[PDB]
Amino acid sequence: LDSYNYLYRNLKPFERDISTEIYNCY
Amino acid sequence: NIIRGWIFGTTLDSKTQSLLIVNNATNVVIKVCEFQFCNDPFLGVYYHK
Amino acid sequence: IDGYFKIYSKHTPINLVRDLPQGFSALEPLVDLPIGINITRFQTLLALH
Repeated sequence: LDSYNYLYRNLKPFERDISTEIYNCY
Repeated sequence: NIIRGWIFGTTLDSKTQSLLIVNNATNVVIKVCEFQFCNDPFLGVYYHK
Repeated sequence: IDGYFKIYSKHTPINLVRDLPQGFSALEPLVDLPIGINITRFQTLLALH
């Protein structure tokens, strides 16, 4: 059922990261 | 009935997810969205005769 | 705390004109919102005449 459409990249548990800025740009 | 609402966020911009808690008339709306806030955000009540 | 946004409150009629009256009361738990973001800055929404 699942086989581009799926992506993946410390954080506090149960947190979101919806920022796509460059961490020079990467 | 003046102080109505709150805003939360780490950078307070449209690049970081932000919180808006509006205690408006008859309701409370809590939203977590990528918001582009005003430089001086607020609400305004206007009387009618 | 850990992606849970906790809101506590209590309402009290008071007389004192400018400052907290001498006395003691505790705030109720109300709601504990599941907001999974970080907060370091905040703002107060106000009503304007």
